[PDB]
Amino acid sequence: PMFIVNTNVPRASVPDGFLSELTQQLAQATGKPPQYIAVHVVPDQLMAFGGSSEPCALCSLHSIGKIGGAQNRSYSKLLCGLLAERLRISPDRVYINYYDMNAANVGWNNSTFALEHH
Amino acid sequence: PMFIVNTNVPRASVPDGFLSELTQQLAQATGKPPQYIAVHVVPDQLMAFGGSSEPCALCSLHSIGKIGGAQNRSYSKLLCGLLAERLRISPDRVYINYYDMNAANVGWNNSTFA
Amino acid sequence: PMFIVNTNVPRASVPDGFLSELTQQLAQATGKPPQYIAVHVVPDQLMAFGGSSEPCALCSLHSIGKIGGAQNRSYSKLLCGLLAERLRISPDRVYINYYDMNAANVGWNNSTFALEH
Ligand SMILES: CC(C)c1cn2nc(O)ccc2n1
Repeated sequence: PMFIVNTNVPRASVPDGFLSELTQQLAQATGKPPQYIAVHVVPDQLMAFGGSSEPCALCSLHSIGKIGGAQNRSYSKLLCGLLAERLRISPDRVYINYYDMNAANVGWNNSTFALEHH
Repeated sequence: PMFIVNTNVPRASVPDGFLSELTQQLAQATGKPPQYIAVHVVPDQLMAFGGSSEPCALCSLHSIGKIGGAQNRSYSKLLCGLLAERLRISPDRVYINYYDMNAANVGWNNSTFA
Repeated sequence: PMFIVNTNVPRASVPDGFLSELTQQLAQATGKPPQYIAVHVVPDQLMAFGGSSEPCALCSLHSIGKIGGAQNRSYSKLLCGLLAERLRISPDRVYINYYDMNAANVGWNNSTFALEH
């Protein structure tokens, strides 16, 4: 899985260990091994949410499976919680786009995760 | 709705008011209140379009619905016009990816829109 | 087509000619003329892969068509090879998300690529 956070919060406000915490929490949430979790945080961004430049975040979570109605609600509570606690961003100023990726559409290690057919 | 612009145009060339203009014009075009609109502009990027480093932009617009043939052509006219006028980027050096998001696949305020 | 690379490798480590090599090799790989190809490289990123901050890359390739099982495996070999050779990133610390875009969902030059209806 891949989690990306873009925010206008300053770099200095991103706590040390934040990427590690995201990695561990996402492994737990998705049930995927931590070795396959990638995290990316992009601070100091020029953005607005509802016309306002108060702290906000635009995020995406890509996963092969483990994406869906109830699961995404669970992910949203988890991730908004982390953004609010760690970056002090209000949950109502966060968007998270979820993407259920097909294995054949994810490249890794010179190939893709579609190793079964030709 | 959510609009992202990545461009190699320098930050100093982004005019005061640009995010607000994007917010207001996208609210108008999508039929959604300005409260719903998020915008994100990323200048000074290392990019090329057609192998050239002249001004260009790679963009995305995500919306729950309001995405389709005629609507997307209308968004493109609107957004290319703004990029050309405000950032001096030629329309034929802009790509915009449109995404029609399922409400269940958009998180906000501790839940999703489903 | 549009190819984006986000990486924690520093800007200074991106070699002269990298954007042009990506442009040309992607034109070759997808069978599309180079005029169509857009590339975007974002260094110095705060990212981790598998809980490690060793060099890694998160990438996307968007194309109208030319996306599929065997083709994507070919793109991955090409692109991981370039990231390994040029940026010294291990292929097993690279993810590439592939997107088969509908012509109606790609804007360009004041319109889209859906010009038929
Ligand atoms: C931010 C919040 C008021 C909000 C944003 N959106 N976007 C939609 O597309 C639909 C409902 C909605 N509520």
